[PDB]
Amino acid sequence: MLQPKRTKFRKMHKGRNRGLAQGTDVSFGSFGLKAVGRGRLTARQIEAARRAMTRAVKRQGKIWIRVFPDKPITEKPLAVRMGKGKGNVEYWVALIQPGKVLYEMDGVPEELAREAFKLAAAKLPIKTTFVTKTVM
Amino acid sequence: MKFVDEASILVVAGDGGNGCVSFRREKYIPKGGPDGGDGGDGGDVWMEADENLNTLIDYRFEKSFRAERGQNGASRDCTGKRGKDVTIKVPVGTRVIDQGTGETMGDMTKHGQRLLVAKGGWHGLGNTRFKSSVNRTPRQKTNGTPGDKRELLLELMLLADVGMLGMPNAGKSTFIRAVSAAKPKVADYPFTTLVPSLGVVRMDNEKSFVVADIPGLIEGAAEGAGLGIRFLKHLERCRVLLHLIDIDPIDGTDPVENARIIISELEKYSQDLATKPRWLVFNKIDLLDKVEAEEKAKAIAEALGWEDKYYLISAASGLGVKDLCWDVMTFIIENPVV
Amino acid sequence: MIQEQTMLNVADNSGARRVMCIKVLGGSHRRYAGVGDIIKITIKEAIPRGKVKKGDVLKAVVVRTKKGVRRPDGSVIRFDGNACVLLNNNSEQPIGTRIFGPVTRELRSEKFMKIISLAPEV
RNA sequence: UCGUGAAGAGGGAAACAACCCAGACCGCCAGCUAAGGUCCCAAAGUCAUGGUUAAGUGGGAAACGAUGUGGGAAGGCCCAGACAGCCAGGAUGUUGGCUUAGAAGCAGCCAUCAUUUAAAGAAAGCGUAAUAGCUCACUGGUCGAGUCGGCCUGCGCGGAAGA
RNA sequence: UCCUUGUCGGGUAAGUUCCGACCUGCACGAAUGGCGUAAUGAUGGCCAGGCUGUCUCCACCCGAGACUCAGUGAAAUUGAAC
RNA sequence: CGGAUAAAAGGUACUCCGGGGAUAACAGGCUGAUACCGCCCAAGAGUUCAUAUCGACGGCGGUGUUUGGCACCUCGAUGUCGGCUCAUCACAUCCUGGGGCUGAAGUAGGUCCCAAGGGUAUGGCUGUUCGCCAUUUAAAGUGGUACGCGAGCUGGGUUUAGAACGUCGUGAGACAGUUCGGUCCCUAUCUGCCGUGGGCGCUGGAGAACUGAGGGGGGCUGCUCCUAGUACGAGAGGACCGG
Ligand SMILES: Nc1nc2c(ncn2[C@@H]2O[C@H](COP(=O)(O)OP(=O)(O)O)[C@@H](O)[C@H]2O)c(=O)[nH]1
Ligand SMILES: [Mg+2]
Repeated sequence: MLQPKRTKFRKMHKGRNRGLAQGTDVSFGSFGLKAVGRGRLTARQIEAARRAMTRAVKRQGKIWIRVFPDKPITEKPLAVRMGKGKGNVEYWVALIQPGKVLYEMDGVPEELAREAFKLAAAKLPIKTTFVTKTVM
Repeated sequence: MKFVDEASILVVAGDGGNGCVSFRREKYIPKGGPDGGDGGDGGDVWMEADENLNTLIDYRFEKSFRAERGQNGASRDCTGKRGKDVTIKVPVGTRVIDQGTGETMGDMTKHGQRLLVAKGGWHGLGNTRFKSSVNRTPRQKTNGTPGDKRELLLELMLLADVGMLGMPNAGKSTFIRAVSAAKPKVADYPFTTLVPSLGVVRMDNEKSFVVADIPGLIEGAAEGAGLGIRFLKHLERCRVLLHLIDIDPIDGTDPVENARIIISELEKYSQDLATKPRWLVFNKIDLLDKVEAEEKAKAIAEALGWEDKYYLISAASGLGVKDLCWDVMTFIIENPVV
Repeated sequence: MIQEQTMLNVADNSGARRVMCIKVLGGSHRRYAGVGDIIKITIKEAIPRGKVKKGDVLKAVVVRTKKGVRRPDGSVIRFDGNACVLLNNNSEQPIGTRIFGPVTRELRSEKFMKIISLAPEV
């Protein structure tokens, strides 16, 4: 699974998912997958989506990753009232805003790209879309 | 009921019902005894024979059998019910083999025998069973024992009291077109019958025997010649062995060496079939004259080193089929299984 | 009129002398047993040299009833001491070679005429 | 931080103080209006125009699936005859070589051969072991005017079982 | 201290209670007394024999209430009630 | 650390008083962290063949009956666990009923769909819920009913006050621990339900017979025989339907 080895702080505020996109256009390959819905991606979902599409694309080409967890969350143990400090360490997640690219692809024809991204789109808990790199 | 297949299955026994931890809390008092009970014993697997089933067709369909997992412990000192024992219907005469220096578990010879294959896990303990004065608050529970897992190689092998092996297209299926009630497909081409369609002969009351069908094969250690060891496996509980040799084949070579090599390959199967008493009988005698096929019949006997009666049998014509049955039936009765 | 946990006598030379039926059969909520019935029994007293042993559980058939039977002509056949005959559990063939005491004719309709063949009295 | 109730009545939200309009000096048997409605219960449009809905959707719900349907930008073929039908063709050197007992389009490998008349492949499916037969893509004749499936979107259907 | 109520035997067809025992058991414990103890006990628990409406399954009957009439004549509670 | 004495530690289940749902526990409505149920994505295992049958890494939903937390309270009182009597409702159906698929030859089977009309056990153990065992049938169904029912019963568990055991403290005592015994009141006003009556109405009054707007009650089936040892089936075995 995916997680940074060293973190500046053991826990971070919950935060908000408000705002617009930054990586609207792909700048590394020819094809990419862009998120249309709003939600969160965990380490398992990123690992599952990458594994699912990997079996569909041959080593020929190139694969890019545009999503990192970057956000810690904790969970409260059982039989504990409100208080007693913050929650314990269970797993982390990532913040996703609709409009930025999630995965980037290059090196194999579009038909394989459609099949590969379709397989990985279902395991993502959000609706995505396919885009093609344009000039500039 | 026209094909025979064999496969392997994975049986898993349910682990025991896990223990529970709880503390009763009445509507007024907030402190109560360490409520909770034991788990449920895991469901076992029983290996039961069946008359109606004669193949392992459903076992290719279902390669995994799941026993009922024992119910977990609950409040009010509740113990989960023991998992129901899954019973598997199997044709009689099956042999089961495991891995990791595995061996047979038990031979099935008669219907009604139920064999214990998988032992389910046994239930754990709740906090109540850990009642004591110094502890006075048992938070400990015992996990249920894991179930027993194994992989079974289901080998189906017929209850052929009378087993017969003969030359290709020598009339083995035609021999069943005799008083035997079975109706195997009969045609002139070699290896006409591939599915073993065993039959039964009832000469009189209180006396009957079953006869199985195994097609002939060419000399091959491997699976060559289309047929091979996969059909020889149905043997090895045939109290009598019958050998069929053609006389004057219409297009094949006359038996002077091919009738000898078939004996030799029986030695190398696994153990020469424990050197069971083999009876040699002939066929294709109505094609030629009755008296002409007499001198040449015995000539083959000393050619192959055979010193028995060398019975002359006409399977299609129906002459002498009864004479062979009388001789074999007396031999069967005088030698009971012991 | 034999019910669950009823103490009866034994009417055959199987080896049991005092018996206690434990389960009456016939259907769900089977209340009482008549004259020709299949009833399950537990042996409480038997000769140590007999064919059976104490504590064995098996089936049995009542032959005599204290309440009696009902003849279709307003008649009853009462008895003094309810008795049974020993039968195997898997098979319905009786165990005892001889039958002691009379057996009513109503057992023919229940299809255990073999008992009627024995017991020469009635 | 703002408003409401607390300390505000009234109207709407079926009933409800915190949701909306709106702060009751008193009286009248007058009119106008805010939120909300104009089929009746209950007061007002069974108003007018252009559409969607067939589900009672309206009138509770997700991932997904589908010849439900309306709209839009395109593409292939198309009275030198469109797709699907009906009447026929389906053959050839040719039982294609090994694994092959038996496979020869239909168990295992394709270099995927091409030439004969052309409209048809050493070929996707039954029935066996092939055999022999049913078929298909394709073409010929007749019918004669739209057909083919990808994209975006509105409203729908299943997913949706409790005393 | 636990696992397979610990599991074998009696008791039962079936016994989380009872009885001497296997062990992987030793804390208590020897006048805050230890072991055995005949008899004794409206003392705790278990079993057996006779016995029965305790029960399957209740039915009938005998009396006192319950019911009507005549006489005397309370009660707790009650914001108001169509 | 805006600093009650210069000078002070605990328990009270032997407690009492005045207040509080200003503050816990069980239940009720938020909830799904964990776990149960359904569906989708489908690499792989599957004799050819993905969804005939599983299915790894994930996602979306539903009661939610375990393990939990949150504001709302009946503390001028909301009585439990279990058993007896009494039942009711939903179908996520235990049997009976109608089917689909089957790797369903027949019987016997397995999965799924519709269907709640009826039925759905007797005993030892323990207070038991549950469960084990013994023995039947068609099964001995799952949940709501504040995990139904004490102004119906039971007081066996839980059980204030007595006594004994193990652990901590010098001690009083606390103790989600074990053993013995240990008070369960109410004459029904109203809603409700079971039966029976008085007054009036139905348009002159009265005696009868009823039609039926509607409502309630019962709707369970085992075995054997004939078909037939027929069809099927190598044999073993053994039909559907009807009577
Ligand atoms: N005339 C004659 N023909 C026979 C006899 N036995 C067998 N056959 C023929 O042999 C043919 C093939 O026999 P088959 O069943 O193939 O024997 P298999 O080779 O062992 O499988 C059949 O079609 C029969 O007609 C016989 O006794 N006489
Ligand atoms: Mg043959």
